Amino acid sequence: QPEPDMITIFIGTWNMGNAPPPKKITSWFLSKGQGKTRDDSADYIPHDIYVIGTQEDPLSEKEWLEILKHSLQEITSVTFKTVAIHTLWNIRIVVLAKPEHENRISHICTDNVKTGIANTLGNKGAVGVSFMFNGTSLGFVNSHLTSGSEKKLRRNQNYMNILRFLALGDKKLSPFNITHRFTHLFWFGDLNYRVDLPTWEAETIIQKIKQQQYADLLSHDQLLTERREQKVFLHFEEEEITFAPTYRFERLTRDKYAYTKQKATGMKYNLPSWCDRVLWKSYPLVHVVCQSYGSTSDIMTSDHSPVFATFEAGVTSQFVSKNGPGTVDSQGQIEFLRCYATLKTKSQTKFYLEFHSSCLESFVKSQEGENEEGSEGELVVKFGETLPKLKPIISDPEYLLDQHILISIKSSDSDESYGEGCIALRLEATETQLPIYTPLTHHGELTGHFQGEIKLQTSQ
Ligand SMILES: Cc1cccc(C(=O)N(C)C)c1C
Repeated sequence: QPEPDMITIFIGTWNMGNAPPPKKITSWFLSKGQGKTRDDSADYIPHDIYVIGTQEDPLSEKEWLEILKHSLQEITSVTFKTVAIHTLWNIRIVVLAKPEHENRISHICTDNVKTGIANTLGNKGAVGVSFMFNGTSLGFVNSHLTSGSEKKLRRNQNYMNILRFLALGDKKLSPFNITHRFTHLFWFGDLNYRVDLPTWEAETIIQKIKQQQYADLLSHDQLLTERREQKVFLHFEEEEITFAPTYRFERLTRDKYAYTKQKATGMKYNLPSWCDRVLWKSYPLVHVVCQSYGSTSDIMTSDHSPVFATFEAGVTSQFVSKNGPGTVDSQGQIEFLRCYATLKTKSQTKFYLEFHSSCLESFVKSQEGENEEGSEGELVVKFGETLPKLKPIISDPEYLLDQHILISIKSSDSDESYGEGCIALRLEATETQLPIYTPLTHHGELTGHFQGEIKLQTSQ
């Protein structure tokens, strides 16, 4: 029974509006409704992994698990195994997998982050799950961010708190936040970004939605515009949106957007918006293809419609050779030529690098680089030919070309990371000097760049 090189992952996000679901929710898991929908010919084909994110979820974990498992059994005739479930207040994540994957999944982690302080601490934040699927690390974040059209900056701040403080994945990757710990990271939820148009334009917006003309609305979507301006979700992807805004509906129909200010809304307008979103970030040159992104039309208990997204995602096997794991394979090496970091910092400390990768027995610290001034004010940290030769555990190119090296540039004075990035070993050639590049981030904000050349020796 061969190990897979691809899996499909279903991501669902639904703000349930504190109401129990209707008796049938199978359209959600089948990616049917509006937007990029799944072909009918696939309906009986189970996804490998289903990850369900809810917000304003009134159900117990037991009640929701029973609905989800019975839903998937009805669709697929497969009884899914529960990988993980985690709830913060009314924010929940469930991970279900086909039983054949039970012995492929390990290192299951769960965590939550509460956002805000005093006033603003008490119902918003995030839950997450991570695990290994054979050789591939997967992370999943369900967040319910701050509501209200005039709070996009609060949402951005909530995002940064969540990616700093959510403790998922390999704790040995100590310089790295969740935006670097996973082969594939999926981040979804009621992100609560709105269509920023004047209140007086509400009926105009509704007209545009009825005509399925989303372009003049998406050009004012706060998540797209904040992402454009590098204020949030730097280096994440989102599929094109081709479904109607998923908020705010009258319950028990989808024929009506309820946007007018009410005591129940704190006298706020809720212009139709794409509150409910799925984004992802995968390591460079790993296969990931969005195969659906849309909203259901037939689930109407909430003032939000469910959103679905499905993905093909590349995975690797749990590789064993005669040598590693448990030793190095001297027919493998990773070398670095002409390397330098460019940093945005105004500070003057010495810097060194740390290389982290599951292809190494443990992380590697470099010597300090040589600081120079860039021609436009920048700090340039030169490593030249001084970086260590990295000794992978396995030399087979079928393993090594699928790996990645995480890089942190650290202050000698404080040992604090000033920037993190990731280099793919999926090279065009071995035993050949080739350019490498990553942006560097810290707390998910751009802090610099790392560039140079690599020379990879495999056993072939
Ligand atoms: C809407 C948005 C915002 C920020 C970055 C991107 C992106 O990945 N580009 C390659 C431009 C996009 C598509």
